[PDB]
Amino acid sequence: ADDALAALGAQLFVDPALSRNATQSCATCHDPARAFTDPREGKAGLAVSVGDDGQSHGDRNTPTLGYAALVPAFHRDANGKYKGGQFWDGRADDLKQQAGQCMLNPVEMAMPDRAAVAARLRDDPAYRTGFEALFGKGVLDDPERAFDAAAEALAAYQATGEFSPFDSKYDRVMRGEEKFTPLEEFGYTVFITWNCRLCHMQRKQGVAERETFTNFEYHNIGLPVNETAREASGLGADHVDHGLLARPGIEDPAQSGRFKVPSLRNVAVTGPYMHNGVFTDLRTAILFYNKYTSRRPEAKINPETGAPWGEPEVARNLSLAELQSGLMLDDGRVDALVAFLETLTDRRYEPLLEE
Amino acid sequence: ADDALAALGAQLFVDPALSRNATQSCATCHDPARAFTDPREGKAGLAVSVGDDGQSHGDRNTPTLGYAALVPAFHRDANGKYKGGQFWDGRADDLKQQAGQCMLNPVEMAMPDRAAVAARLRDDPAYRTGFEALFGKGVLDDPERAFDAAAEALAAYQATGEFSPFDSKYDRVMRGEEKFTPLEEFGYTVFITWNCRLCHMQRKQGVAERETFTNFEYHNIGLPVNETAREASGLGADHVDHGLLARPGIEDPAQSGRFKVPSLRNVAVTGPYMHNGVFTDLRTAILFYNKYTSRRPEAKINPETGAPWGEPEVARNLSLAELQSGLMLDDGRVDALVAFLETLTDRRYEPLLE
Amino acid sequence: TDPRAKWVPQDNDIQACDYWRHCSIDGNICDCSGGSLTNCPPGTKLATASWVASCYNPTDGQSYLIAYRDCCGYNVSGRCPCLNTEGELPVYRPEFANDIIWCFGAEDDAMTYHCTISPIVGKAS
Amino acid sequence: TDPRAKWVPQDNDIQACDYWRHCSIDGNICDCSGGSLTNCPPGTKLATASWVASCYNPTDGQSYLIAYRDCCGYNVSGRCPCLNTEGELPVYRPEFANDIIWCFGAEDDAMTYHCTISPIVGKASHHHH
Amino acid sequence: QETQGQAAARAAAADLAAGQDDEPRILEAPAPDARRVYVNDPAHFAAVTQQFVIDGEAGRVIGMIDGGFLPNPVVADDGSFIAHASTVFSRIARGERTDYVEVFDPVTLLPTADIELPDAPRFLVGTYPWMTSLTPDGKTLLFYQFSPAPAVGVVDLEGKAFKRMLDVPDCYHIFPTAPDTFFMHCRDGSLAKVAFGTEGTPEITHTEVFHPEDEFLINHPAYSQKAGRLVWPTYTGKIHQIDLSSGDAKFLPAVEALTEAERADGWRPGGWQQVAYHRALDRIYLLVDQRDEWRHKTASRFVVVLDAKTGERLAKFEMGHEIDSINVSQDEKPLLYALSTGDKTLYIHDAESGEELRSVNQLGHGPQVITTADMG
Amino acid sequence: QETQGQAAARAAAADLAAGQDDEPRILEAPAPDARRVYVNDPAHFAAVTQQFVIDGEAGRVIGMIDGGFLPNPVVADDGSFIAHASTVFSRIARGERTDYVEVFDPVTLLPTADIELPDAPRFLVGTYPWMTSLTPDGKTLLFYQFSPAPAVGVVDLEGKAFKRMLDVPDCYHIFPTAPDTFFMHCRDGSLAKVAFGTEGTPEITHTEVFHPEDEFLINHPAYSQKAGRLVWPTYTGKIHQIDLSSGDAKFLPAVEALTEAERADGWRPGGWQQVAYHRALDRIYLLVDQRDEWRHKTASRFVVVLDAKTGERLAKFEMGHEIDSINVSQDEKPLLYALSTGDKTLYIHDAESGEELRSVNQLGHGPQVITTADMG
Ligand code: HEC
Ligand code: HEC
Ligand code: HEC
Ligand code: HEC
Ligand SMILES: [Ca+2]
Ligand SMILES: [Ca+2]
Repeated sequence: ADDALAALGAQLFVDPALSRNATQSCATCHDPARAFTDPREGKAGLAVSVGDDGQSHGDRNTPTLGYAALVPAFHRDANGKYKGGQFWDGRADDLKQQAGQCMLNPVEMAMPDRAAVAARLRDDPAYRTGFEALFGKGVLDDPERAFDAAAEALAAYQATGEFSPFDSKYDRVMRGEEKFTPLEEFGYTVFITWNCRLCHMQRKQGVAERETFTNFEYHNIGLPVNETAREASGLGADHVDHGLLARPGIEDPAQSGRFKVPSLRNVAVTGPYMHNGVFTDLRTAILFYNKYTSRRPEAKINPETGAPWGEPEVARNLSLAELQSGLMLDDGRVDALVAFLETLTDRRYEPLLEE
Repeated sequence: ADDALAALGAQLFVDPALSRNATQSCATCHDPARAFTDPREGKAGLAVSVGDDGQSHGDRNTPTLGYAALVPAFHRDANGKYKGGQFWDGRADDLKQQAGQCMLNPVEMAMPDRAAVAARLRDDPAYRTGFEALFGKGVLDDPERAFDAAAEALAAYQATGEFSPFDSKYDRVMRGEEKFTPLEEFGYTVFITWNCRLCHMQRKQGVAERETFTNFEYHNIGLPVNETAREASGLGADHVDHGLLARPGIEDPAQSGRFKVPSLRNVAVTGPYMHNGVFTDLRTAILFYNKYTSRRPEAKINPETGAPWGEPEVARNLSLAELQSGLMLDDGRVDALVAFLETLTDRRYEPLLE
Repeated sequence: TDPRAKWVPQDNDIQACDYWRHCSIDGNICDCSGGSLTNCPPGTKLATASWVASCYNPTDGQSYLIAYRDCCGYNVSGRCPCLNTEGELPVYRPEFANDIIWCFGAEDDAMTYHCTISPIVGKAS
Repeated sequence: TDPRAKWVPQDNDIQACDYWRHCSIDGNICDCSGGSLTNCPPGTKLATASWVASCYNPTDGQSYLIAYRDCCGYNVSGRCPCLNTEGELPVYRPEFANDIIWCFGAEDDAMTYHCTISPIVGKASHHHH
Repeated sequence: QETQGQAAARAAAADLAAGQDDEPRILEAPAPDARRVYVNDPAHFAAVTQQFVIDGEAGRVIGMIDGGFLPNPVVADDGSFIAHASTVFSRIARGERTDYVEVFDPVTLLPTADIELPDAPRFLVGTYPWMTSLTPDGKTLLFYQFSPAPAVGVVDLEGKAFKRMLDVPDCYHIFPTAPDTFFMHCRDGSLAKVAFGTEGTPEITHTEVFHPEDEFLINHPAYSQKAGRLVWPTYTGKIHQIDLSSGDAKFLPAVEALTEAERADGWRPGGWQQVAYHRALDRIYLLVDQRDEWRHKTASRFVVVLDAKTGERLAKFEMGHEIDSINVSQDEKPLLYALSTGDKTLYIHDAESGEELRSVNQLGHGPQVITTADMG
Repeated sequence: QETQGQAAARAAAADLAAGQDDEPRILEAPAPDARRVYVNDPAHFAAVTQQFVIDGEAGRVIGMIDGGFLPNPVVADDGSFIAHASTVFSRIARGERTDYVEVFDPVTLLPTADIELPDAPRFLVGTYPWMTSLTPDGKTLLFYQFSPAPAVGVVDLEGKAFKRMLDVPDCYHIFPTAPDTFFMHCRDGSLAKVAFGTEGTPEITHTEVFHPEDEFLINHPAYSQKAGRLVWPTYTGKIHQIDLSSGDAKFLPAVEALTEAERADGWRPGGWQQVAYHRALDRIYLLVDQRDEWRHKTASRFVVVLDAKTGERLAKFEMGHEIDSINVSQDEKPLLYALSTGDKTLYIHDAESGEELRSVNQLGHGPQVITTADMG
């Protein structure tokens, strides 16, 4: 049943029949050749993805599905910090909820309702055999049961070893199979001693069994609007992406502007960066953190535009305690971090490092 | 010659013949019955003394001759502080210079010149015998030699054990002859540990052979003008007593308003107090030091007049480092200092303490 | 207590300078002044900066990266003083350097040194 | 060094707590931080206030009043620490009390305790001691 | 048996092995209880000093407090706050002086008040616990000023303000009895009752002279504010007890702590905080050894214990170290605390048997004052 | 033969016997000479610190200077003043930070300057002599900054004022060579030459990288400003010599301070100030002992002496105490100074023979830094 369920997820994953006009599958925006991200050029470059209708742009960068199965279900922990979930704003509890939401989102896959999904599943002979073996006869005639089963299969497929293979250079080095280059070694060391480790390690202390370089928390790091993506998404110039506060049932204004800390695995190959695809380069995303620590004028400047980073989209709730470390990354340590984070690339994506 | 010289000083000391109109001797203002001070009432009380002419008032309180012979000659020492001399302003180098000046001062003994003094000495048969034996024949015909010899005799007389007998209760206690009363003893302890000892002990440290409760220095403790004495002296309401700066040959303005630290010996019997007799009472004089230390409003008040002490006559060169000790004498300790200071009375003046 | 002999880790007393996690500690163990192995005492402020060392754990034969973080804004505790230097590098490699007061990032900009905690932040290599 | 045994004055080493003039010293001997038996070290401020004791001089069998004056405006020297209490009284007799920081009258209102000098200020004659 | 340091190691090893996460953070002190004890370290007059907060039951340091020059510690009886009056300078031990009062939270140890005392009014002395005192409610702290004259500073902890200086006569220490009243001890051998309405002179009434000029009352009497009991030893072991619970001074029968033959054989109190008093047991503890008459500030090796009502020696303890200051917790079956300035160590004993239970070393440079809360 | 405490009790009793008078007063320290030595007590990180000014010839403390939190001492070579960069807080160790420089008169020890450093810019590190440094003419003090980036602050001692921070590359320590120029050691193994005006991106030049990433250069090189000689040991006692006399870096031949057999038998440099250099004798002194490779901050019992031209060993002294720091007087017939942190004691040795001459004890809590003036 575990193999089988996952095998169904695989079929569903690449089936454009789960989109309204049958033009796109999960694999369209979550392309396996590119660490499950979108390689397609839209009105805003690679920043945001184009929907089933061929025009509608999202306001958020499409993230990797690699390692998403490692994220705990959404919850508030004993100290009042939200952890886990799926999407940049945590609006899905887990992989299963999230599958259903993506299928129904009108700016993306855009199925009208659970029943429309059910009809599409019902249309295909291999789905009848496949769903009924796992869920019981006539599952596909119950719009609720069918849809739910579909999401479950998609979820089970993203939990396969294939989405989280733990075969990066970093993984091999921790097994003792290879050594780091001195640059990479220095990079790793900088990463564990500087602020990065306060948000991009699973645990506060201890060793993680399956490290994915995120504590699964919610932070506002004070990013600007990505202007071309915001224009393209057509949400409007007055629109504010509130991050986690957008999740239904979150009312706390202290969450506004906060986004799920992304796993840094495969980061070297999944540009552009942040929740709005605002920076094209990995180096820029690192340099960004210098805005909070450095005294040099160059630190105010986005090296991509040659102009100030820009006002944060949300000016409150900034993670200042973490971000204002009092210590600036010189060019040396930036290069080092780049060498380290590159080591986090899955074996199968190492060829991609070159371009 | 030492006995003889002093014996001549003795006659001279009580001879009114050394005043212009033959009305007063040294003893007149320096009366042996009162620790060699002036007991006479003038226009300003006991504050200032009346001269030969019966009207002229000095601007300064006549001080005791008791223990004056212990004061070193006037000098600037290695650190720039003037020490020694005679008069409240140090204008006389020593006892000898001082005798001459008092004899010539027109608001006092008022002799016209050394020659007038010589004539008066020459007139008296006992002075011819007495001076010629000590200074040679015809000394009295040389106005200079005569005057200088008289001054010397006077000085030698004031160096006799009688002017400095060291027989106070304090002296007896230090020889182990008697004990202090617990009040007196508390007094002495307060005196040696509070600021008093920074100016009213001979030495900075160590033990004095013949302590006279003064370091012979010059300080401005910031006293006010004594209003009635200043009116009486006729120097004028604009006049400023500059203290040491008045001594000829002193040019340094830091000395302005500074006066010779007086010996405390016999202080209980030699009121009123300070260079201008401003305070009638020994307790007041002590309480005055509280103006620099105490935060209580009563400290700003002269218990004699019931009014603020008054602005200093000279507002510069105050001995603030010493006087602002940060510690206030309570009524207990003032009582104790009185008891102590009274033990500094010579044996022969103890009857006067009552 | 031959101070010059090779340092010998134990995993049995945290308040002793030979406790394994303290292999590059400089200063004082926080457990001795009201903190704990991995927390600051009351009133002090926890820095965000560290120096690391790889310290051998004699219990499991494994080596762990220890990020020493300072508790700041108080005068030095005076209790359980310790100084070890396994893998300690000169100041020009500040990552591994332990004469530096690592109080950066502490609340209220506290920068005075009180004591040092010894949390594990990774497995070494 | 039986700390409870009757104190035994010597007149041969001023840097030791059994030197005769230190019979009621509290704190540190100034001679150990660049002062001298009766002067303050450089940079410190000499107070005008004191506590006295009567200290027996084993050399001449005489008793002398010692006025302890503090040198202030510096942190405690840390060298030659001493505490003796010959005739030392409780605070309510501050003339004879030595827990008090006697820095009154020091230049610049210095009140911190560096060290104590031990000058003689008279020959004793006493009633409690 | 097993030191807190070994148990910690096991706690930590188990945490690692079982993979428990835990956020590094600022701890909070365990709630103040009867067996919490504070030790201050005057540091032989060093410019900066340390107070140590200790769990007396486990023998563990549970926090510390920093302080300036010769600070005055107070501990609120009910446990609700601690405080000190302290002194700093602009250039370590030199420059501009600021005297101030801090009020601290007793579990976070964060200051909740910083109250500047104008004109640097603090009495700078080897630490006497009762030269700065809390009043019954804890709404006022009062402190001693010596220069230019004995005086008492009124500080309002609740309104977080200094209020005024009170004129007093030649008197010493402060033992508050009421929100507006305290006794001090005067030169003339009396006690003064000082009662102040804010707005001008306080009512001053002296008691009767209760000791001769040549009987010497020590710098470190013990006082129980909840009991109104003052316990004042003399240099000889004699004990004046004054009961203040009525509002005015009633004098209890004086009582010898040392027998006639013990005194003759050179026994005397000696140390620093030489005396302790237990409220519920109405029982007195005193540091004693064989010493010369003018070694009254030196460590003692024995504690004696006696009934406050009668004077009957209940036990003699051999302490085993050079002890300078003692105090007791005010719970049932209390601890006897014995602090050695020389050892820098607080020794903790059973106040019944006097057997040493455990000890906390490394408490600064010259620790001298032990304070405890009286919480029931 | 006889102690200075005895010669004072001898002199004192003679004044008291002769009625020799003297005014109690504030001493002047003797004139600064070659044999004067300064010992700093970082105090193991205490919030306030001490410096001891010492006469090496007599082994007498002649004066003291109070410091804040890890102050950096300097001593002007010509003897005209000393100074420090220092740090204080408004509430002991908590509150607002003020960093400042003080200049002191070397005889009165009064401060003649007190220059604030804006934005509390000092590097707080265990004390390294060349983290704060005087230009040769004594007109500028340079201090190192680490947070947020390596930087070097410029302080005008003549006009008594903070000038500017310089941006430098990722480098460390300051060795001034001219009124307007100094060298640093960079992470990358080069030295950086920094030349600076009143404004301008300073001209920054790098030498050859002169050691690999795994040769380790100690926190305490010896630098002689008047010879232009920087003497730099590695963990193994290999020594780099750099000659900055010409104003550019020339490299001398590296010398081994320990033989290959001594290295095989476990000999390494170790301690704090491990190296000293005498200029007139052109001579190197290294603290060395048998020790594990990671015990390089522990004390050492041996000093080895070597000709700087050749590397030839001249002597191997056995110090007879645990030694953390060494230095030398710069006159003919120099003193080898040797500081025990453990003992809080300065041992004063003949540098030629190694014989211990005298010691100065009680130098604080954790003395570590010896400074001498080169007046020759
Ligand atoms: C919380 C205080 C963080 C700190 C400290 C660091 N990072 Fe981070 N990172 C954080 C968040 C919440 C996010 C998403 C922000 C958003 O709103 O989009 C990120 C993102 C990154 C990325 C790009 C990831 C991606 O798009 O896939 C990188 C490369 C990254 N962060 C690196 C990084 C480095 C190198 C840090 C130390 C200098 C660092 N982060 C600190 C949260 C936090
Ligand atoms: C009143 C008219 C006096 C006569 C007659 C004599 N003296 Fe006098 N004397 C008088 C005063 C007001 C003063 C102080 C004057 C001043 O300006 O300071 C003095 C002072 C002295 C002193 C100095 C004592 C000291 O300063 O401590 C001496 C030694 C002295 N007088 C002696 C002296 C002699 C020898 C006299 C007869 C020749 C004589 N006095 C007469 C007031 C009067
Ligand atoms: C120098 C700073 C002094 C200190 C400290 C004390 N005294 Fe003084 N005293 C001083 C001077 C210069 C004078 C005369 C000043 C003047 O202008 O006249 C005095 C005077 C007295 C007197 C009066 C004696 C007399 O008139 O014959 C008394 C009784 C006296 N001083 C007492 C005294 C006490 C008790 C002190 C400690 C509180 C004290 N003095 C301190 C100089 C200084
Ligand atoms: C293009 C439009 C698509 C399509 C066809 C799919 N996704 Fe996927 N996805 C897309 C975007 C723009 C985002 C970010 C959305 C936001 O934050 O608002 C996502 C996100 C996910 C995630 C969450 C990953 C994370 O938060 O760390 C998952 C697990 C995911 N998407 C999976 C998924 C599945 C199962 C799909 C087919 C049903 C699918 N995506 C299609 C863009 C697009
Ligand atoms: Ca991306
Ligand atoms: Ca008079």
